[PDB]
Amino acid sequence: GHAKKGSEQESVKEFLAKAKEEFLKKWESPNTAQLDHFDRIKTLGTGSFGRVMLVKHKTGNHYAMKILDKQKVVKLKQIEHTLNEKRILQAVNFPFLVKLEFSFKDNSNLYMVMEYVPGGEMFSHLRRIGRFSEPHARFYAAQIVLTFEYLHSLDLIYRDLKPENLLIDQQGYIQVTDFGFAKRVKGRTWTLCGTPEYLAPEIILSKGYNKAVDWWALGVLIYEMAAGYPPFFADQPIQIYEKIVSGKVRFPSHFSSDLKDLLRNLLQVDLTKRFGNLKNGVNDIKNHKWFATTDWIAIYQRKVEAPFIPKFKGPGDTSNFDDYEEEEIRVSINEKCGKEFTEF
Amino acid sequence: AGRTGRRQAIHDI
Ligand SMILES: NC[C@@H](O)c1ccc(F)cc1
Repeated sequence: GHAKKGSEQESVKEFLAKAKEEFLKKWESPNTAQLDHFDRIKTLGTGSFGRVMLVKHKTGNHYAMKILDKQKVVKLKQIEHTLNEKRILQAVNFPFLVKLEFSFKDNSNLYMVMEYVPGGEMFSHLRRIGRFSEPHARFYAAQIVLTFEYLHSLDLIYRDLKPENLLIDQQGYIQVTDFGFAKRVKGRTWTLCGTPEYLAPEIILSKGYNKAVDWWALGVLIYEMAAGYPPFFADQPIQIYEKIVSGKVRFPSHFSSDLKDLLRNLLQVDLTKRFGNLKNGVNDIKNHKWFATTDWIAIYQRKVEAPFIPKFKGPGDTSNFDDYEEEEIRVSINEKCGKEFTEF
Repeated sequence: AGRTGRRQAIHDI
């Protein structure tokens, strides 16, 4: 054929069962700070509902503070998704997931205070250099594979994988952030959500769907990291969607045949054939030839030398992040949307 | 010919 690998599979099972017990304690039994405890330094990222800011604890430690304007979080699914994000982040623990330190609310806003990861988004490094070599892309992809193996074992789907949401830490490793689309799903779920270039076809077609959409999105991510652009690429979301549902992927001539084979099996419209979704689950991905050089345990243990280490001048350095327009926070004299956000 | 800048996720398409 193509001994340790099977003991390795028992060890995975053992790790995941222990991980599930820790998660469930925090999930069952989830206001740990206040706004005045922090100085606001710079906006690091923005979105339709607020911004993420670099802040400094008035302890000196730096954090990434996500500020959600309750009056912008107005649609039903936008509200549910915010409660999902807080409850999931306070309950998970894994080396490649950002750590939530504090959460609290006031009359106008919700706040989630996370560890500050100063290396920047993978997005800007990838767009600056064009595309990553296959060994470079593989190193990052391996961390995502392990992260999804962890999340899916807790019945969590992530649902917004893309370089914008992957931060590089001081060792060159990835930290997944932005859990706004993440959800506990034991069977299927039905919300039409995510980022157009990364949606699996079943989302677009309004079919109930499951964790296999994360594995499709991993195919999009690996392709984009190795090519510099994603496989379904068009000016307007409706055009992107048409391309996805045909699923007629063309690959750059420099992609290895091992890479193309993995991607054809991840970008598989037929769910009875999509890797990650079959009887052997994640192991069809982990044991694929494109990953034959990958030491999964050494990646988990952070023993592998990273492709590059971002440059940093000190704590609170923001040089690896782009600039955004700043807008002062205004806390209203009156409480807003207190009912919608009672569990936060 | 596609989107090269940061991409907004949609919470309910
Ligand atoms: N998309 C990433 C952006 O939301 C973000 C920037 C910086 C940060 F530390 C956390 C999150």
